[PDB]
Amino acid sequence: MDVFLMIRRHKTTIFTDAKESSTVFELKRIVEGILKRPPDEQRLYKDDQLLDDGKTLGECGFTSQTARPQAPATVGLAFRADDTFEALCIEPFSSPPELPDVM
Amino acid sequence: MYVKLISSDGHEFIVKREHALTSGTIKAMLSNEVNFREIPSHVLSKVCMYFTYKVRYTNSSTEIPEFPIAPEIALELLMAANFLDC
Amino acid sequence: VLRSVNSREPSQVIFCNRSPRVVLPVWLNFDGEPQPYPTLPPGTGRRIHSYRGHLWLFRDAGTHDGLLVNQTELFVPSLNVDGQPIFANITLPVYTLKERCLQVVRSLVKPENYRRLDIVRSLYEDLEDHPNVQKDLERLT
Ligand SMILES: CC(=O)N[C@@H](Cc1ccccc1)C(=O)N[C@H](C(=O)N1C[C@H](O)C[C@H]1C(=O)NCc1ccc(-c2scnc2C)cc1)C(C)(C)C
Repeated sequence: MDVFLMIRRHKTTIFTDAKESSTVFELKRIVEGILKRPPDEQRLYKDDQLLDDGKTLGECGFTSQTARPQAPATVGLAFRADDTFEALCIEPFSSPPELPDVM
Repeated sequence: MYVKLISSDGHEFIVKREHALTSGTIKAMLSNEVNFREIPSHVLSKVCMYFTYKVRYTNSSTEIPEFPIAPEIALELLMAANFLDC
Repeated sequence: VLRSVNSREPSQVIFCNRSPRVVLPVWLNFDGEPQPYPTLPPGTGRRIHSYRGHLWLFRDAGTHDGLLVNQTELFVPSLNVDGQPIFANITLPVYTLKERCLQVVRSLVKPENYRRLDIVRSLYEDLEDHPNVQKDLERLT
């Protein structure tokens, strides 16, 4: 079953899908293909939880019924700057305006 | 193959090329990064979700859920969809 | 053009509302006039008696947004094989992002106020041009 994801770091957001049965490491390989940084230089997170390479996305709570096309689940990303890993940091999206009166 | 769509506040959304070609406007701007000076991230993120939704549920027998739009973003989203022709 | 044929050959049908909308079935009568039938709440079904060669289409009962029946616009009951009813599966289409936005805006702004919204005139017109069965009958013709 497909899960639909947003992989987020700083002001970058990747929209992609993966199998529930695929692994965290395999998701790093996908990020590698896009952002050109190897898996050993990536940490992936569900909220503040560091995800282990050998776990399946399903095990880590990304399921086909919650990680939906129209409402994808967020996976946090942090890169290793040279020696040590930066802290997970995801820039929020902008804020919508106040509802007008007429609405 | 992916393209980068950049919001007016500098958010970089990386989505599959074929998904982004849902918008004829984006096709033209490509024909592989596009800046959108009038589309903020809270709108453009939703547009990307729309692409994913459309591609997934077009020509599909499995029942179709409603594409959700918060009241707060509906106006700006309308304006983006009109510009993007999607 | 789009009118039911007066066949007299009965046909049992299950109207199955697999959409989140309240649904309005519309029968095109023998003169091509749309004739509204009782609504179906979201997720519900009705066993109904119709006839072969009769034309139906389905709409959101509140807003008249177009719905699909068995993946197309129109439904014509056919011959029942071995006494089994014909299924009419009513579903949401995949709306364009624009039409979906227009739906949500329409559902929040009273028509009198469309002029107050800060948008290009052409979107005012788009909002005001509500989904309408008569219009679609001309579009299908
Ligand atoms: C005068 C007559 O009975 N004519 C037959 C044809 C016929 C049959 C026998 C002999 C001669 C002619 C005929 O075509 N009838 C038509 C008829 O019965 N119709 C038109 C459509 O095919 C549906 C059917 C009909 O009204 N069926 C009753 C019905 C009642 C409710 C509902 C619905 S729809 C959503 N919920 C419900 C409960 C759906 C169907 C009417 C009476 C509307 C003209």
